[PDB]
This record gives sequence, structure tokens and C-alpha cells, in this order.
Amino acid sequence: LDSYKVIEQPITSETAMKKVEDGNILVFQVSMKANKYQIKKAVKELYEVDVLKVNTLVRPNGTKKAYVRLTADYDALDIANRI
Amino acid sequence: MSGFRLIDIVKPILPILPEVELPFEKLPFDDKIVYTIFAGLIYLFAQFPLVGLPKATTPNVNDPIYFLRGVFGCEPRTLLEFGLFPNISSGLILQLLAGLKVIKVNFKIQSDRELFQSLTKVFAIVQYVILTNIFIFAGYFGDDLSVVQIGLINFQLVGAGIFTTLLAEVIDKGFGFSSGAMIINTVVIATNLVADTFGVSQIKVGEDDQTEAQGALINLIQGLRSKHKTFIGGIISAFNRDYLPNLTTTIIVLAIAIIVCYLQSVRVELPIRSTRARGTNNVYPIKLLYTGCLSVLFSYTILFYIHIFAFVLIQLVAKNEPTHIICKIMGHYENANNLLAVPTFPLSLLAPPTSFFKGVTQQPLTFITYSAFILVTGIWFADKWQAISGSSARDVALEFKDQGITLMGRREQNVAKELNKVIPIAAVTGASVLSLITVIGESLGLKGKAAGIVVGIAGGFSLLEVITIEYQQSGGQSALNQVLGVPGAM
Amino acid sequence: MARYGATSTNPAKSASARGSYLRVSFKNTRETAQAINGWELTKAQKYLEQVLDHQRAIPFRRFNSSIGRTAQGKEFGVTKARWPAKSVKFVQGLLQNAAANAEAKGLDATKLYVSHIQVNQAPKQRRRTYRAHGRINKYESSPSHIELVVTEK
Amino acid sequence: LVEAPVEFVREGTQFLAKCKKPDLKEYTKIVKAVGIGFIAVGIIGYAIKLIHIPIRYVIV
Amino acid sequence: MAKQSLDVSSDRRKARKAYFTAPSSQRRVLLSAPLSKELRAQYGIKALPIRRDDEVLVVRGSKKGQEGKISSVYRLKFAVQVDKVTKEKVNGASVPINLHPSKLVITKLHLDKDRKALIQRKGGKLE
Amino acid sequence: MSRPQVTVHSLTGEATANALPLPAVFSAPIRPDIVHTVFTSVNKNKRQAYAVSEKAGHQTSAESWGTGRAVARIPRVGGGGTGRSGQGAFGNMCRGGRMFAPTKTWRKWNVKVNHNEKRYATASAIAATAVASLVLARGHRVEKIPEIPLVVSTDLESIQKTKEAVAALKAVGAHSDLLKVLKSKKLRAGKGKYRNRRWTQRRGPLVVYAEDNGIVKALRNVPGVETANVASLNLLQLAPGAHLGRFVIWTEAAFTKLDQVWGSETVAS
Amino acid sequence: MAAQKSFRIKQKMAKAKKQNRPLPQWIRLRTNNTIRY
Amino acid sequence: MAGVKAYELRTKSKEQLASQLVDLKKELAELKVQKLSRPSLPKIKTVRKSIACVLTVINEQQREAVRQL
Amino acid sequence: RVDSLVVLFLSVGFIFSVIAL
Amino acid sequence: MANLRTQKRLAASVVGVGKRKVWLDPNETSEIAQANSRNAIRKLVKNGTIVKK
Amino acid sequence: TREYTINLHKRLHGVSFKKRAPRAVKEIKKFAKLHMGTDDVRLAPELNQAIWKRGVKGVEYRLRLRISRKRNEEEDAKNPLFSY
RNA sequence: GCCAGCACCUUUGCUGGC
RNA sequence: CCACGUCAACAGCAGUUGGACGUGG
RNA sequence: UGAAAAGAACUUUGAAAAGAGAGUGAAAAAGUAC
RNA sequence: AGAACGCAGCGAAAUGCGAUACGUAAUGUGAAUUGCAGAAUUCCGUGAAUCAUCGAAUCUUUG
Repeated sequence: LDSYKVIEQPITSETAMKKVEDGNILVFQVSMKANKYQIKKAVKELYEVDVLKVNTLVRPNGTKKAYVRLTADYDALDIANRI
Repeated sequence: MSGFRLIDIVKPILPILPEVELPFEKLPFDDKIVYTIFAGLIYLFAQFPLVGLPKATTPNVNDPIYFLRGVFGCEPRTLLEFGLFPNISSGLILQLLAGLKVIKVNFKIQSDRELFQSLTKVFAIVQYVILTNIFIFAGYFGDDLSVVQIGLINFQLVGAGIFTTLLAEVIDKGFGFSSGAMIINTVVIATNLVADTFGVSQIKVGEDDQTEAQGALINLIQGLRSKHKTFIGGIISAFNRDYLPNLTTTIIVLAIAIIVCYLQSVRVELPIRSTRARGTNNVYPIKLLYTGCLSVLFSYTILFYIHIFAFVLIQLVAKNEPTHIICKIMGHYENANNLLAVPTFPLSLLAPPTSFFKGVTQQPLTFITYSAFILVTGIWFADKWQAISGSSARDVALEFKDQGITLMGRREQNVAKELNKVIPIAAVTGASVLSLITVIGESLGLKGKAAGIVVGIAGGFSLLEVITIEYQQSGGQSALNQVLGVPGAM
Repeated sequence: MARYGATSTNPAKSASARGSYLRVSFKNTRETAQAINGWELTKAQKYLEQVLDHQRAIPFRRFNSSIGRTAQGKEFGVTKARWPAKSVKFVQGLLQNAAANAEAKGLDATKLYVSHIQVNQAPKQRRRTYRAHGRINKYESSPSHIELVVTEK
Repeated sequence: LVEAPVEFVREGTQFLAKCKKPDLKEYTKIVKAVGIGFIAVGIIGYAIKLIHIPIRYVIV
Repeated sequence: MAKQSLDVSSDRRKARKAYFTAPSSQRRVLLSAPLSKELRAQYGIKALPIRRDDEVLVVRGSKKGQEGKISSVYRLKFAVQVDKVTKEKVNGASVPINLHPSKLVITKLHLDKDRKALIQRKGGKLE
Repeated sequence: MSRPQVTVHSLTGEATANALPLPAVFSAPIRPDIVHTVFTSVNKNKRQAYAVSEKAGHQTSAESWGTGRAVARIPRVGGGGTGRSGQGAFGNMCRGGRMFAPTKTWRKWNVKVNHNEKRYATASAIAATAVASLVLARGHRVEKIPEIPLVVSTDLESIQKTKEAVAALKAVGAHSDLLKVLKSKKLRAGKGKYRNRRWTQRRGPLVVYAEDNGIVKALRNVPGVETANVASLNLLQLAPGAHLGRFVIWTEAAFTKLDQVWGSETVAS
Repeated sequence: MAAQKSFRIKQKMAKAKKQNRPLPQWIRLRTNNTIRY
Repeated sequence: MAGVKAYELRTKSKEQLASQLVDLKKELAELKVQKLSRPSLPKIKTVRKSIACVLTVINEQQREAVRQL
Repeated sequence: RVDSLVVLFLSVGFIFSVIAL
Repeated sequence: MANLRTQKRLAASVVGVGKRKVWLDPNETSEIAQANSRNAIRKLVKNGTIVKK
Repeated sequence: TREYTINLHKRLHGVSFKKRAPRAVKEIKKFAKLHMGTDDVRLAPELNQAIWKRGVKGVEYRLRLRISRKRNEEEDAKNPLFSY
């Protein structure tokens, strides 16, 4: 059974925290093998969501930044007071 | 003036009075102690009476108010009858607005932090002038007049009150030691203590309250002991009598003093680790009752203000004859059928029941509602205190965390998340339990200061604990001379 | 460890100062050190302060290499004035420390005479100067450590 | 009584359980602190009353 | 120290075997200090691996006659701090002082239930 | 009724009777050149060394691809670069590397042992223990007179006990000589300790018996005593360092066991 | 030049530049620290 | 019973242990990052590597069971 | 800026004014 | 002005210019230096403390 | 005030070289130092514009200058050196 | 989105042109 | 690169400055 | 370097570095490529 | 056989192991371990080892 955890950690930074404010967007750092679908699924089962866009790119941390927009009804403030 | 411009700011009239502004020069250490005692010597002239000859003569002013006296930092029949009460109140109003989050202000920015403070001392003077009209509407002086000398007495009280706010400022900005609000609170509760207990006695008769007997400590102990220069003797232990027991005020001041001065010596210990070692380190206690000091000062203050249920602003509408939207439905402050007459039935069950007497067991219902209100107001002002900066729980935990993690490299980490769990349990509930033992301190007996004395000493040894830690650990003039000397490095 | 090296003082009639690993010439500060001299601190100070304006530098005895042909002074047993104000700043920094250590002393006041001063090779900074066909010559950027001691006479 | 105030109250009873309980040497600190307060009490309250009595004496 | 002979390392390698080989329970050998004559009689032994709560007096140093509980002892360094002296610098900049176990004699023991049983049940060489 | 005949001396001892003759093998002129030559021959066979390493050269590819500029190629070498190399290194000329032959092994030394030369070597050595005055010169002290070189009992084998060694040593007097060996000069040898050099203790006496050895478990150990047999013994034991005239102790039965040989080699002078 | 394509090779070198040593100091106090970097 | 390694852990069956393990991993994932905090804690290290240590146990039991059949 | 002296002078003169009247 | 390499660059960036044209007031130079943010320099522009040539 | 015409016929046709202007500014600074009897001489950007307008080559010969004083003395000397 | 005017301390609001 | 904080070394002098040093993005 | 880091507290001076005096230790011309 | 790159609370230097990431385990020992700052665990029987196991469950990427 050959799968991996996707999320290694959430990234919190000056721009990352601002994304939460702007449009309910968390941003994560996910494995180097991470695929788009498994990020969508993982965030669902750790925060009770539906994701309204996943897009991913490299960072010099090596771990792949993953920019995840989330539903309006979710509330990203009090569930980021829970991470 | 009007003209045509879009304004609603009071801007030409504001410099045309002559309020005040504040220091100017300061010096330590010798200069600070001389100036802080000097400030308390100008206060000490509370023995001179206020102007007004018809009130001063035959009625001698109405009966003394032993409820306002401690939180105000006043004394009736003198220059300083309002004390800190409007200065603290302007702080309550802006604590309420910024703590209800109707007006949002970020206080770690320079610009609007200074704005808050300047606005407080302007609104202190606005509160002062409405208070001075409030007190003559209360009917305290025993003469309510049309515009003549009742205008002049109210003017004088504001002018001596702009002085007491200027003293509060002067000490605070470093002319004297401590904060000037803290000092005037502590010297008023102090005046009351030896006036009652050491006192002096004088022979007179009087239907009204007169100071025939003061010196409860002298009268009790020397009557118990032997005979003196005075011819006395025999023990008066306790009574329910109109003639005072003399033991009653002697025990209750001590009873208050022991229990809240040990609550003041209750701290929550939170350990920190390694000294340059391996293993545990300091026990570091934190000061709950200096944090809750201003919370329960605000709590005690608000019980005297409220129009719906309080002393000051209901005594006006009790005095005021016309019945409309405002009426003495708020509370009846009038003569009573009862042996001792104080408000017969008000909505002021927020009014504490104690006096310079024994506690009241005869109404448990007013006790429960009083206790409940001040615990609720204690946690109300607790969450306002956290919200309106200070050492902010969100900011300090976050700020130390990123700062330390990246302080070149790198660093190993902190006890500030270990603090983070236990500080809210200590802070909110420590304001609440301070409020609970404030009403217990009142219920033992005495008034004119009973909740003002408990907070005054409570924040005083917790302030002392801060200053001793800064003395011994941080350095300078020090407290480590008593014991320290030898720690170890592994 | 270090100083004097001409040990006679003794410290109840002395003040002392030292520079350490400062980046100002070995070659020109030995000449300044030999020339301070001697002279109380105020004479040493206001030769060096006037030097910044106009009054040379300070006589050069042995490091007197050409140069053009020279000149106006002073030139009081020398004839080859130059103007390194680099070494003037170094010795002014030495003197102010020396005069402030000689203000807690409590000794004073006519006395003085700069009794020994010696300059130590801190080392030479070593850098390079471009020329021809990938071959590069040495460039020293001259620096020094120094020691100063004064005594009552 | 629901989940949030039951959680807060059993957290806040751990502060009240965690009292630093009387030490004789900190009761010595209390006695001197209160007694430094009691001599300050003594000069301030004595001064106010004594000179008030001649105001009453002088003016009928 | 160690007994002769099998391995014929002359040799600074033999010193390195003491220095770098053998964590805690063959530092038990090098953290031993002789017993007295009263507590030698009591348990029948000779020497004992140190406890952090055994009390020990210094015999062979320039600090050669002080008692004290052992405040720490280090496995990598085979060396004992004794509580304390220390030696202050005036603001509480503070000093260890370290020692060697075979330059000490242990006075009072804290010795423990099955700790003393294993030691008195044959030694070796069961590791 | 006398010739080389000797008086027996026991370790009980405090003697009573008489011994067997002192050997005819104990005569021969004492010859120090042969004694020294045999001593160096035997110690060489064991001897070898270690030195520096890398390679025993030669990291370091070359032929002599020296590159001119000035002062030449000096003389040599090549490979190569910002190091290391110059020469260098590959030397010698070394301010880094090897020497002009890294201790060689290689370098066959030896002396092989001829049958005739070995039995001459032992015979001369046995005749070099038979002196008296050279004992003091070597650097060990004997108070007791005469009975020399010393002769002891068969009871020497059985011990075992530590205290009966002390009882043996009082008799031979001696005694003080072995106390010298447990005394600083004993001290601390430096870097020369590994291969033995040393700093700076002296030797002691040699005890020899016959049927045995004996060399039993307890006879090994003691400050500076050595223990040997008449069947197998050598010049390292009979005069360590080759400065003849060791203090030698013997035991009865030595004469008769030594006397019978074949082989063939016998006294002449 | 041509390798086994690819964006991925660039990415692992990009991490390596950060994870680079650089730098500090506090372990050099407690070692055995024979000068390096 | 009261915690959490090693004699409780090692002989436990096993669905219970897996369910507990993912919710001790939710404590650490709530407390990541950062939220690391600043900490270390020794609890964060121990439970991170108790996930490691007892994922050896679960995968070991599966491995050894497969060699009994 | 006003002065710490000005507040001191103001108050003592205020005390002297009030007492008689 | 001192350390206003960054505030020449940032002030120029928000008005979209090559950095020569943008102007900073001499009197309120301290208050321009207390910007550091891209919505802080919006306030300064509207006041007229930063203008554009 | 006082008004002086500084004689830049002297030496300021004889220099160049290439670099008249920075020498010329220094020459005005110590000429005005001598005339006014002062320490610092202000040198406004009015005068800096005045000498660099025609540009080195490139000076409008003698220049009139208006100069004020001084009695301050040392602490914050006022020598305006433009137009007063 | 860009430019200009009035109101506002700013964040803003109204009007006109491209 | 960008942002913030610094001057021991590096910059062909010097420094309140940097492409350097330190830390984040 | 030293048995043990005891790797130099405190005070004055200096933009800082450092210097002066003082502390530790058996020894500091044993003060850190010692 | 070997090698790339990761892993950590820290990460200068060394080698310990693989996304479970100096891990731990089965035999086993006894008062101190996590190099250190710091954050903690233990201390009259379940913390802590290569003192010894050519012994072991996990095992990315490349060869």
C-alpha cells in the first residue's frame, strides 16, 4: 500500500497569511511526488472543505508549495485558529 | 460661528479654555521621592473646606457617603470630592468602545496609541464638568439653588479636579515614583484607616452624623487594658447597638487585610528550564492581581455610574421630581420606614450592602445578584484588557516565536506556548476570583473603601513583585543582596 | 602579556594605552611614533591637529625615500616632508584613549614625556595588483598594532 | 451549562487549586509591607483630622 | 586500572579504548571509587559504581578534602562534579570543577534495592 | 678430594653439605666482541619498523614531466597543481611528503644461525657468568660473600606463595638489588616506550634451574627477576644489552645436566 | 546540454543551494572545533 | 492504560492502535507548523517517532503473519 | 510643555483662596 | 533622506516610473521614511508629499 | 549687507586643464572666508547653479555676491552666500 | 484603467473628459 | 533579485554605502 | 592552553573594536593556531 | 560493490538511517541520557548503550 501523506506542513509567512484574509486561501508545502487530486482530498478530510482551486509550484525549500483556495461557507479564520 | 464648511469638530472653543497640559522637568532618585511625597502633601490638605457659606453653616452639608469615597479617591466637604472618578471613567468609556470592537484601534502603532491617551485626558475633563453638575443635582450639599453660588462651587471642584488629574499625569510621566492614579487611591484608603482606627474623640451631641467617636483602636484596647489619662475601663466586646462596639472596625480591617493580602500572595507558578545545564530551572511565578488590578478597578467604578442600576446617577433622578422616561423607577433614594434609611428598594442590587458596621445576612438575594454582576463585569473587562494590547497573547507568542527561530540561524525555543495554555486560565479567572474575594472583603465589614482597599494592596505587592524581579534579575539597584550568590554551570 | 618594552615607569606614576589590529600603516606610524615626542599629551595632540590642516605631517627620519625634491617646513633636521593623515588619525585615537586613562589616574599635571611607544606588525594585508599576461604582483595594504606608555618626569 | 463554559471552568479551577500557600517568610514580607503602609496611614490620617478641629474652634 | 594481558596494545590506542569506547555501563568501571572499611564490611565488596546521590570526599587534588553530593558525572568525560564549590564570579557567572573517580573515596551511600544485588551477583561479563 | 668442587647452598639455607663440581664449561676467556655480536644477531631477526605512508611514494603520476620557467625542472617532477608537487612532496626536497626510501622492508638484514657458531655462543656465554667483579660494574649490588655465582635448592620450583619468594630473596642478599628495581629511576618512558628505548631503569638477577621450568605461575612476576633453564637460555638473559657480567643465580642439578652433551664442543683456552 | 530532460534536475540543485552550510558558531565553542568553512 | 508505550503498545490488537495513532498524529498536525510553536517539545519528537516506532510494529506483524501462512 | 512648577504654584494659591471664603 | 534607496524604488514602483521623475519632500523626509509598505505610500501620494514629474 | 565682485579674471582663465569648476567653488569658499572674516561660508545651490550654468568653460567671469554676517559667532555662524 | 476639479487628516465620496 | 537588520572581513583610498556579511520572503 | 574552562565577573574610558585597572588558577611574558 | 539527494529542535564537523527517516526492536544494564544553548525525561524493579550480538523490522532516488 504505496501512498504518501501529501501535506508535510502548512507554510505560514507574510504572503501566506494574507492569502487567508483575501479569499479563504490556505497554502501548504506538500511532498515532491504530490499530485493535485490527493491535495484536494487531504484538505477535505483535515478541515471539512471543498477546494475551489489547487495549483502547485516549486520553492527552494524543495518541498512543493501548494496554493489551495477554499469555499466561502468554510470560514478560514477560525480554522486557522486551529492551526 | 458657522459659515459654510463641513465640520462637526469643536476646534475654536477648545483652546479658549484653559484646561491644562503636563511636565516638563523630572529627576530621580532623591528628586522623585521628594516630589512624590510633595504631591501627596498637596493632597493632604483635604482638611480645608470648600466655598459655600450657607451649606457650611446650619446643615453642615448632608451625611457622609461611605461608598463613593474609596474608588473616587475623595473625601466629602473639601476641594477633591470627585478625585479619580471622572479620569478612570473616561478610561472605562474608551475601554468599552475599543473592547466592544465598535471602534477598532491597533495600539502598537505610534499614532493612534497617543490619540487614545490624549483623548482620555480630554474626556476626563468633559466627564469632570458633567460630574460636577451631577453632584449638585444629587442634592448632596443640602442647598439646591438656581444660578448663583451653586455655579461657583461646581466651578471650584472642576478647578481642583483639573489639578488632581494633573497630579495623576505628573507622577505618571516620571516627576514622582509609581503612577499617580495608584498613589491617590492608596493614600485615600490610608486616610480612612487611621481616621477611623487611631482617630481622636470629642464630646458633643448630634442628631446628624458627627464624628463624636473615632479612635476605635484607642477606645477598645485601652478600655480592655487598664485606665489611662482618660477615665475609662471595662470591655465592650460586641453588640448590635447604635453605640459602636469599637471591636467591630478593629477586627474587620485586619480580617480584610489577612485574607486578600494572602490572595495577593497567591500566584501561579510556571517553570522554565535549564540554567546552562540539563534538567529543570526557575519556578517563575506570574502576577495575577496586578493584571486584574485595573480590571476590578473598572468593575468597582461602573457599579456607581450606571443610570439603570447604580448610586450616583439614580440619586439624581430620585431627587428630580418630574416623572417621564426617566423616573425614580431606577431607584428610590429617600427617607424610609426602616430604622436605618438608605435606598428602600432600588434596581441597584449592584449596590454593595456593607457599611462601618457588621455585614448583612438579612438579604442573601441582593448578595447573589451583586456577586454575579461583578464577576460578569470582571470577565467583561478581562477580555477587553487582552483585546486592547498590553502584552497581547496572540502577538507576544507569535512575535517571540519567529524572532527567536531566526535570531541568526536559529536558536532553541521557548516556554511561551507553555505559558500560552496556562495564562488565559490564570488571567480571566484571576480577574473573576479577584472580583469574588472583593465582595468577600466587603462582606466582612467596613465601607468607604472596602473594595478599593483590597485592590489597592492587591496590585501593590504584585507591583512590588515585578519591581523586585527587575531589581534582582535585570540589575541596577537590587534585591539579590538578601540571598543569591551561588548558582552552578554543569 | 605585552608592553613596555623599556619597562621603567612604575604604574603609580604611569598611564598606558594600546591600539590593536587597526588598519593603518606599519611604515608611516613607526615614524610618527618616533616623532611624537616628548612633549606632553597636549603638545602631541596640537601638533597632530594642526597637521590635518596644514602643518605637514610630522618629520620623517629614515623613511625619506624619493619623492620629488622638497620643500617647506619645519624640516628641522629632516628635509622630506609628506602628508599621511591616515597615520595621524590612528595616533590621535591612541592619544585620546591615553589621555582618558590619564584622567582617572589621578596623578597630573606638568610631568609627562612619552616614555616609550612601539609599533607591532599586525601583519600586512595581502592583496594583488594587475599587470601583464596573467601575472599579478603583490599589493600590501599596510596595517599595524601599537603600544603607548607615558611616565612622570 | 454546555461544552465551552464547562471546559473554561475546570481549566480555571486549576489556578485556584495552584495556590502558593503561606510561608512564614512571606508572611514577614506581608507584615512589614502592611506596617510600612500603616505608618503612612498614620501620618496622613492624623494630619487631616487634627487641624480640622481648630477650623471648627475658630469659626463658630 | 584494567588488568593485563591479552590484547597487546602498547599504545596510545589503549588509551583511546578507554577514552572513546565504552559508554555508561563500562564507564561503571571508570566511575567506581573505593568504599570505606565500614561499608566494605557491610556489603563485602571493595568499590561501587557511583550514584548521583552518593556522597563522596576528594582525596587527591589541590581541592583535597571536601565532602559533597555528586551533582553530575559524565560518561564521555569520565569525570565528576561535586556539589559545590564551584567558584563564583560575582554576578553569578558560575563554575563546574571536575574530578576523576579514582582520586575520590565514597563516604555515605544511597544504595538501592536490586542495584546492590546485581553488583554482588558475580560481576563479569553479562552484558 | 677437591678440584672445582663447591659447597651447596640451600634456600633453607643456612647451608649444611656439599655440591657437585662447578662446570668445565664455565672456563674459556671472557670475550666481549663475540658477546656483543651474538646479542645484535638475535635481536635483528625480530626487528622491523613502520614510518610514514601514503603510498610509499607516489600519489602522484609522473615520469619527469617537469615544466621549465626557471630555475630548471628542479629536477623532476609533475603531477600536479596548487598543492603538493613542485617536486613537492615527491621529493626529496620534501617540505611535505616522504624521504628517499620510506623505511624499507624490502631491506633483508638477518644473521642466520650456524650450528657451530650457536654452540660456541652459548659456551662462551656460560663462561661469562663465572666472574665476580663485573657484577658491580654492570650496575647491581651484592653484599653477601662468597658462594658465587649463587646456588639454590630444588625447593625453588614448588612456590606458588608470595611470602616464600621474599624468604628466598633474603638468603641470596641481593634483596636490596630488587628493591632498586622498584624505585624511580623506574619512571616514565616517552615515545621510545613503544619499541623500547626507554628511560631509565636497570635490570636485576637471573635464576636458573634444570629439570622444570619452573617458571611456574608465581615465579613469573617479581621486580626485575628473570627465570630460565639450563636446557634453553640465551644471551638476552645472561647479559641483557651485551655489557657482560650479570648477577646470576643457579640451582643444583645444573652441573650434571650441562655436562653431558653430544653434539660436540668443549673447553679450551 | 541534454540530460534526462527535465525541470526536476534543476529543482534538486535549487534545494541544495539553500541547505548549504552556512554557518554558525555555538558548537565551535563546545568542540574540538578545528577551523572550518 | 495511562499512556503510551511500550508494554501497552506492543501486544495490542491493533485496529484500536491504528485509530489512536492517526489521532496522536492529528495532535502533532494541529501543532504543525508553526505551531512549532516554539517548542521542541520532547512530546513532538517522541510522538513523531512513536508513529515511526509503531509503524514498524504494524508492518512487522503483517510481515511475520505472512511467513506463518 | 507647561511646567511642574506652574501646577505647584497654581494649587497652593488655590488652597489659600478657598479656605477663607 | 537616508536609507531611501528602497523608498526611491518603492515610491517609483507605485507611480510606475523610472525613479528619476519621482519627487520626495525635504521637510517631511522623516515621514516618507516611515512608509515601507505599498499602501503607506498611497497615503503619502494623496497628501502630495510624494509627487510625480 | 556688503556687495563684492570676486575677481575670477585672476586664475580662472589660467586653469583648465579640464576641471575648473570644483577648484573654482573652493576658491570662492576661501575668498569669501577672508572677506567676511568667518569660518563656514554657506554656498547655496543658487551659486552652484550660477557657476555650472555656462559649464566649466563656462563661467560668466566676475560675479557679484551679496554677503551677510556674523557675531553669532562660532556656534552656528551665519554667512549667507547667495543673495540676502 | 488613465487624466483633471471640489469635499476629506487619510481610507474614501461626487462630477466631467479620453 | 525583493524586504529588513548590520560593518569584523571583502570593495584597489574611505564610508553613514554595496552586488559583501546576517536573516527572512 | 589547563588538573578543572575556572575561556576573565565588576568599574572607568572608548563611535565601535579595544585599552586601563581588576577577577580565576599551582603558573596568565599558560588569555584562545595559547 | 558504489553513488546522488533528503531526514533533525540545533546542524559547524563527522556517520546514522531512509518520506516511518541519528529512527528503534530482541537478548540486556542500573543512575544518569537528548553533542551544546534550550525544551524535557529519569532516578530503592520498564529512563540509557553498540561496552557485545558478521544479529534485526523499516528501506526514497540512482547503480
